[PDB]
Amino acid sequence: SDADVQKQIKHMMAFIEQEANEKAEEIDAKAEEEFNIEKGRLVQTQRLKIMEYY
Amino acid sequence: RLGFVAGVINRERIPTFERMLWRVCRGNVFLRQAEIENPLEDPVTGDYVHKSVFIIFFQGDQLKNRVKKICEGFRASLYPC
Amino acid sequence: LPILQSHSALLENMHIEQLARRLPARVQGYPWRLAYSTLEHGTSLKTLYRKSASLDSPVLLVIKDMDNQIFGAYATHPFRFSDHYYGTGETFLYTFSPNFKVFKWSGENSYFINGDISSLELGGGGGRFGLWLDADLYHGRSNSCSTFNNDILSKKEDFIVQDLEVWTFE
Amino acid sequence: TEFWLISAPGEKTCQQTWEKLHAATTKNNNLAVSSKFNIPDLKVGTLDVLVGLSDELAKLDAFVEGVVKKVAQYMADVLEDSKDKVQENLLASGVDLVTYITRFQWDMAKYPIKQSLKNISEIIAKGVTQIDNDLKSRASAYNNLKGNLQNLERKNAGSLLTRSLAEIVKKDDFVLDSEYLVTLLVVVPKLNHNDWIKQYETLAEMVVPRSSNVLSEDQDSYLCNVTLFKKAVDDFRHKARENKFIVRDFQYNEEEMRADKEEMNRLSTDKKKQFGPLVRWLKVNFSEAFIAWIHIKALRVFVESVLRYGLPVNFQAMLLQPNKKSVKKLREVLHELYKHLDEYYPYVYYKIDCNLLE
Repeated sequence: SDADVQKQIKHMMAFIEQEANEKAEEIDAKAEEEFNIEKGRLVQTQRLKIMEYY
Repeated sequence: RLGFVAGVINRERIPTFERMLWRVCRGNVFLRQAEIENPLEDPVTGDYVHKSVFIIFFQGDQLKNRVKKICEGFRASLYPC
Repeated sequence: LPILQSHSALLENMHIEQLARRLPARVQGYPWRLAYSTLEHGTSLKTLYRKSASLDSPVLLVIKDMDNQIFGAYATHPFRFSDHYYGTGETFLYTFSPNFKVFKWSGENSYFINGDISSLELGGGGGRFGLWLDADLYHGRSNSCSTFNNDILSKKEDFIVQDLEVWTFE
Repeated sequence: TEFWLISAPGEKTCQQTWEKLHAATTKNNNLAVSSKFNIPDLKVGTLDVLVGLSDELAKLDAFVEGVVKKVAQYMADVLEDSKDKVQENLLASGVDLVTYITRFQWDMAKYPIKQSLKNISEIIAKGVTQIDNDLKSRASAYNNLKGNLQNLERKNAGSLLTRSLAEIVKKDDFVLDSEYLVTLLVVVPKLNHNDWIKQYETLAEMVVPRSSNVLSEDQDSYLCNVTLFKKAVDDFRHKARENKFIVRDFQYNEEEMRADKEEMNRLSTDKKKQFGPLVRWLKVNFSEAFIAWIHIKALRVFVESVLRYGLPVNFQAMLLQPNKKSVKKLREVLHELYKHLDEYYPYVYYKIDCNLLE
């Protein structure tokens, strides 16, 4: 029946909308993780280097 | 990513074919079908067969494998589009 | 009632009990096995990694700073090098100050444990770490990070480790 | 005892379909004791995860059922007496199986709802796989001590043919520590003993008269020492066997009688020192394995509901305790309430079996 096909089309819209958000959110979550790791490792290493100089 | 397939099957297989698609892609397959303007001749036997076109829509390769397995189970043929 | 260790340690029996009261059900009532110690093994990060890399179990970190303060973390996995963060919500930081204090997960981020080529670290929240240690396990840093909302733990934000140990459950 | 789980969409919200459902399943007749079921709003995502999980959770269900059944059977295998008290010791959330099924709690701390269905399923797989690793370890600890105590008991049971030398061997009955002298030991039936008392002196040369000395007698038989010169012994033992007198040599073996006594005490003591820890570990492991088992049911229900009705969710997870007199009518009411949604069913369907306690 076409009404149940229209329900399935609307369900497929909800999957791809939130899947596109889910892929973007994984990329953003990795971006924040790599930001934290890179900023932390760099700052603390250089901070210790200038502290040894001091 | 979005994904879809299109193909051809004998018209009498359609009720079992759509039911099996909704079993493997559980409760969720958008599809359509229509009878061809004439029956088509068999390359080996010369019999004329009342085939019908179909189109099937989904997301990702996991569903592509389920719809394709059922197409092969009913001896249907898929084509690139 | 209080746990038995396989050897002597940085901790008193009253400390062992105060930590044992916080154990998750995967490790409650197990005796504690020495994984690494600056009192028994080489003072270096690579030694701590190597001694831990054969494990596949939770661990207890213990530190004494040069100001005699005791602190560390319970962690759900062994210390190793890591490309990304790893560990889960049962992980916590702690100190004796002189009273025992614990800093469980905030829920804010999954930044529990990481290991660099030349450091070991716990927590995240920008440039901040809830614990950080150099390649010798000599210099370390500790400040409030959003993973745990922790105190300073050491006597000073920058510290020198006097001694360090790692223990596991077996 | 068995419970059924179902899930289906609300008209606009989850309450509305349940109000008709639980009423029809309890008020047409007692078709089932009927309630909501405690599945929370887990973080939804792509069909790639949901369909992968729809097969992986089925393999994990069969595995986790096998593990929780093995935990229950190990508790039954330590409860070799008080076998009926199994149902007082198999507990989840501190309560009986039927109760934690009826009063289910999703553990939002061990299984955070904000994690993906893949992450939660892997936590169950890893956790219960370590319970199976622990069951292999604890079987190797218990089953060897069990078998050794059973063999020590088999060495105490039955007649002089099978009961322990350590209960009957005493130094004064033996002639040993000598160049030309031996003590042999023989078992005989209680009737045949009346011949044996003389007949042993006929088996070989170099046997002194009146040298049969009984260690003990029982309901079937006697065991005696025979004291004789060394030249007699091999002909004596062979001709004893040819006349069905059963040779059972034990020359006051102090190390072997000490081993039987010390190991009987030790294996009984060690089996008790295994039993306590085993019941405690099996209680924790059963709780976690049964909790995790019903979490696979909750995941299968949730994943199939988020499939069957998509991401704009309003479904109610539900619990039934079917009555065997009317289970066909229960299926008919469940179909009558839900025929418009689509063994197989138009509603989501699963079950839990309480017979882990037999």
